[PDB]
Amino acid sequence: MEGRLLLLETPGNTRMSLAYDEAIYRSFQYGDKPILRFYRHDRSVIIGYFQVAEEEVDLDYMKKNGIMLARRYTGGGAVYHDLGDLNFSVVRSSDDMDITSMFRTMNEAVVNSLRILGLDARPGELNDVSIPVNKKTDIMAGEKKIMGAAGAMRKGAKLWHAAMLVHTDLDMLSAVLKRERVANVTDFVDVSIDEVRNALIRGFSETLHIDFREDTITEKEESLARELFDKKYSTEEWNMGLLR
Repeated sequence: MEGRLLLLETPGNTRMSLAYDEAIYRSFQYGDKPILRFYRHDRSVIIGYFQVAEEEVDLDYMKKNGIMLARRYTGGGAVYHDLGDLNFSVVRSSDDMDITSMFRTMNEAVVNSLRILGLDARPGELNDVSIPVNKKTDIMAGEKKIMGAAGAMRKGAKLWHAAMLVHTDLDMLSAVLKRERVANVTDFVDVSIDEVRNALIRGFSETLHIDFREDTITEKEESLARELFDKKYSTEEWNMGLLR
């Protein structure tokens, strides 16, 4: 089976990057080719859909440090991204609403990918959605979280997306989110972000049985993305939850 590998990123605009994920997920039709997207953001805090920003992040210190606030479409908690974090998202056809198995399946593909790099990791084991590390959506190199993920599901389609800490600033990450339990892939093995990407293309290909081939977004996906940015992701009402 053939998939679309999208190397699509706007690191200088996190809000547009998130628009892209929502656009690709929302224009997907059951039966389409599965999509693996790789991207980075520059200094950004991304809060979950249901989160109150001021409760989750130090907004004053974000301004001061030129950190972008963005709200994403999925749930889950707040995360700091910079160019040392590799993001990737998967949108595929879905026959069920089994979100637990989606995470488990994607986590397996991650674990297999990291093995290629010589890094031993496992999905966390705890069901407690509010803890910093060791959740079933986290990937743990032993005691250290090296990756988090969130997901959404609807009739016909499912979205999973992750941020892996490759060479992120772990001190800013802790300061922004209002440290001892996170680590970088490079804390373990000497790899570049491109070697990590390549390991993940291979691990997801082998694990999911998909031949991912480089592709670009369609005009329909683009246009939806631009529309979502224009009407939603670029606004303060969306990002900060302001009413009017």
